[PDB]
Amino acid sequence: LGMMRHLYVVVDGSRTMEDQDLKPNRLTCTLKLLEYFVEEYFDQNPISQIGIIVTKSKRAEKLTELSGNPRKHITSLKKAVDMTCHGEPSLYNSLSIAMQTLKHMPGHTSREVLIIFSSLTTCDPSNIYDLIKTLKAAKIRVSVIGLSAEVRVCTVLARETGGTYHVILDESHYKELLTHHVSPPPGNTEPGLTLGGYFCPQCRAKYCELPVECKICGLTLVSAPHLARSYHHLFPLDAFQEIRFCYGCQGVCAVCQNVFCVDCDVFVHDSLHCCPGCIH
Amino acid sequence: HTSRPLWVAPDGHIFLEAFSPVYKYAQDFLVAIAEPVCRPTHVHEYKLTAYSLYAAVSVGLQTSDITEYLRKLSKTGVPDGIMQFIKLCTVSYGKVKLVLKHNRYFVESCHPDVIQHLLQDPVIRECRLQTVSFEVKQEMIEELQKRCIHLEYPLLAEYDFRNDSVNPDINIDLKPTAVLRPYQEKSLRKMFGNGRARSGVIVLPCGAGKSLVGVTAACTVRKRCLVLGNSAVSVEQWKAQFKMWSTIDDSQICRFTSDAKDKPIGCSVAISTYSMLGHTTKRSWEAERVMEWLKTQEWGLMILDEVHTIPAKMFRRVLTIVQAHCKLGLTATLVREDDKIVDLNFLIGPKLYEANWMELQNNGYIAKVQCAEVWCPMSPEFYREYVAIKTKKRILLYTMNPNKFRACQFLIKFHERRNDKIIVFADNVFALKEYAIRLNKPYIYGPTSQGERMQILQNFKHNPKINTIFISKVGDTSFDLPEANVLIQISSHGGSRRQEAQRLGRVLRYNAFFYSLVSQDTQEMAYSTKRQRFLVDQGYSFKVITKLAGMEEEDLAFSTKEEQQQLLQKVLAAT
Amino acid sequence: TSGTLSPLDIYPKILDFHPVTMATFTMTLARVCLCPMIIGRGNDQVAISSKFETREDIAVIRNYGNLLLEMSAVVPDGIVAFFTSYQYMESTVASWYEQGILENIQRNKLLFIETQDGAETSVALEKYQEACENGRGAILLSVARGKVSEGI
DNA sequence: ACACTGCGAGCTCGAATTC
DNA sequence: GAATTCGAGCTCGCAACAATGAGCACAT
Ligand SMILES: [Zn+2]
Ligand SMILES: [Zn+2]
Ligand SMILES: [Zn+2]
Repeated sequence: LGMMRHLYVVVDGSRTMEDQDLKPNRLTCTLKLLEYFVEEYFDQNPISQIGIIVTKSKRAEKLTELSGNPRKHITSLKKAVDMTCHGEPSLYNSLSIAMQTLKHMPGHTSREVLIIFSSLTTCDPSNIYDLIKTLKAAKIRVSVIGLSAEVRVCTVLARETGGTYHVILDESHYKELLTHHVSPPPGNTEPGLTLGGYFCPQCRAKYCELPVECKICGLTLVSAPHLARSYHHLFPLDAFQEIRFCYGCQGVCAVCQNVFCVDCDVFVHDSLHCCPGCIH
Repeated sequence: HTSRPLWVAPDGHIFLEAFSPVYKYAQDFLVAIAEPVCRPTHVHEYKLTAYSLYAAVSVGLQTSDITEYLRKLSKTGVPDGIMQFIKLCTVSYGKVKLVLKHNRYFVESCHPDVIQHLLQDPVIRECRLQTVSFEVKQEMIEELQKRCIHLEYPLLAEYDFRNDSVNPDINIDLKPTAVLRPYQEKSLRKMFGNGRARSGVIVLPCGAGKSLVGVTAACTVRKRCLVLGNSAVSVEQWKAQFKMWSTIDDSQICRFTSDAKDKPIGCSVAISTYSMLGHTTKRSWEAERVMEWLKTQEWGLMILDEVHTIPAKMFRRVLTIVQAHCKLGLTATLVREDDKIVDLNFLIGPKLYEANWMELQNNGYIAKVQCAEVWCPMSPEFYREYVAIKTKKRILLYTMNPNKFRACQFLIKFHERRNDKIIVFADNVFALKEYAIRLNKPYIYGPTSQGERMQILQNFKHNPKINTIFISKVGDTSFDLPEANVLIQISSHGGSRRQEAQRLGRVLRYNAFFYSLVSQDTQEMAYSTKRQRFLVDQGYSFKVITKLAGMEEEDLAFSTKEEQQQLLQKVLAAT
Repeated sequence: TSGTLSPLDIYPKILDFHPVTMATFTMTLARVCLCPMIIGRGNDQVAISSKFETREDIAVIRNYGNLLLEMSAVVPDGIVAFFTSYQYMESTVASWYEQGILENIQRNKLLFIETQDGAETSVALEKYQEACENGRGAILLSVARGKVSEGI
């Protein structure tokens, strides 16, 4: 159904992140919903990635490198609550850092940047309008979530590169905007299945209980039940025609010709996702 | 037998079961027949009355549509003391009609045999001067409407607005920007039943569409409306709700509140107040030439906001000064002391629609309120003087209780740390000062101004620093109090169950929850159960918080007894 | 016909004629497309007006600088600040700079003074419309009886 | 041959209760 | 039945009001 994704998350670190109108720290309410966002992203998208960049004082510093590590992100967002966040941000320096790595990904994916942006001013030493011709050439998809106002760049950066621009009503709207950024838009990788506890077959390296890639030999290690939930969307079961003694619960299929009741009929298509007669 | 979820009592009382499969087709039947008395979550209880059946036959159901569908939803069999009552109060509806035509009031009957019966009563012969008609005086239209109910030939005020050809049909049109919720569509359907407007009373909560129904009814009759209100603040809201949802220019929406006077002679919608149309003293000259214009033009759809103040002595003379065809009344709290709400059934008409206050909470149109009657014990120094005196000085004693001062200061601190907008409603204005200066909080004392009343209220909404506010008897109407989240009500008026349904109107405009501070073992304990008597009949549940969640651990005022001895000497020095 | 005939009964009094309609109109909107406000007294309850005696004192020049600072942090992409004259624009901007107020406005937005000569003005206007289109945003502080107030 | 707009007095109500 | 407490709106007297800057399109 969906495709692979390499999402970057640009987090604003300006003077305006000390603002109110949110949970105690405007910065803190951003990092609170981002930890919720990393969990739901990696759950619905199994083999994708997340980078997190934080822009501060006319410069961009990479908080976490681009890797599919659903633990290293949340353990780094907990550290960044005590950030200083002084100075005016940048947007040329942050989208270029998100372009030196995201350009060299293979073309079968959906490379994306997501900017969470509270300041109004991007003091950056060059012209932004040549990036939007470069990012459109490299098939990146930059989408901005704005705070408290609408900036002209963030409209023309979104609608030319291909993303969306959205401004916050409140915190119930800010969770609604981040929830819409987990569904993937409609190749052959080589991952290593990590049987035996959690060890790597290619380099035989033992490490932690994780769906993460292997550092010693560079292989990605996924768990096959986590891949298994994405099945049954492709070739799902066709419904039955319905016109006592049952076959499911023992108290009509067009394939195996075994009747069902009503509780069983709703249960087969909702949770079981297979016909109990057809497995025989 | 397991179906048919009613129990028609032999006097008259209808116990509807709100867990039945046919409940939704039996709750959309009993609204059109009976009036609700109590509505808990399981078994509702309606009630048949005389006025509730006049609203039934005014809609297209006749006397054989009601008395047959009661048998098919009975569970008992109708007890033959209701077949004699339904037949009596439905065949005597459309016989005597009160219609006006070009500034003259006429009592009309199609059957001449009841006019020969009507013209022997000695009080209807005082209000004088096929198709039999006789002209009645305008200034004795209230004493006429009592008598037609007194002999069971009630008057109907069904404005037939589709074709009258006398009134200047104005261009009020409801724009497609305001879509109305499915309870507002049901109230207007019961009003404009047969394609003719009907004079009734619609009871909707203030957080619900109490004003959108009034605008939509004005765009429906499309005649010269006239909106009334209880205050000069309430008409600057009614002016704003007409520009928001009805596409009217500012050369037609006028006002009559002694400060603006936007050329009130010759308009289409006039938004005035009570006690301006019924001001019984020598009026000013600008108001005299408007009242000479307003006393001689037949309106259509007078909109009487805050209906529960109409049966007063001065506010019911408005309905004889102004001549209107149909009279809609919009309110939120229909209950009122002194037993004059049954008197309102002939000043305006039958009660049309009451919103189910729990159905609007389960669908999201109203905030889920967690009522909590936290009561505080009495201090042993204050109860020493409470039982020694009886003559009104003990009202200060159960108001300025030091142990009630701690529960106000604790509940303010407990919700300032959750970023909640706190409103402390507090009457008895001596204790408004002594509560709001010991916590350094703003207070709308009531004789403050018009100026700093408007900026203290605006520093409360668009500022995340000022968090509490101490109102005093001002917010007992439909004012612009800006969407509070808690409401720590302290020591209000005596048994006003109208008040604690207007204090509740601030909260629903758990999500939000309001308290009620009571000094226990005093006279306020008997009062605070008289005022929940209306709210438990709507579904609300009042918990009791005997001891708060860790009150003694923070830095609360009046810790020692030395600082408590000084407060009693401040209270007892008033006398 | 114009857009801002302010009282309609003045123009037939000055110009000796008698109209037959003398009408006014208002535009319809799908939102509130404008939010007019009258920011009166200062943040410490000091009057803000530009009289002739209330111009030298620094309790008003600070309250103009404290306003343009706190509006340049919440308004995106362009603020036009019309002053009453040119000798009041000089004597306020050069009295914001000696205090610590013009330092904090240049952190948010660039500021482009509209001068009297047309060569510098068209330079400062083309950079203003460039600064509103890229990230930073700008402040075109000008004069109300000026060239930019009627043409642009 | 002086004088605009806010703002407090009386005046008369209402709501609910004491007296 | 006749007060009170605290709110309301409507009139209406009362005291005193204010007003500082700078330049190009159009006829022989
Ligand atoms: Zn490996
Ligand atoms: Zn099968
Ligand atoms: Zn079965």
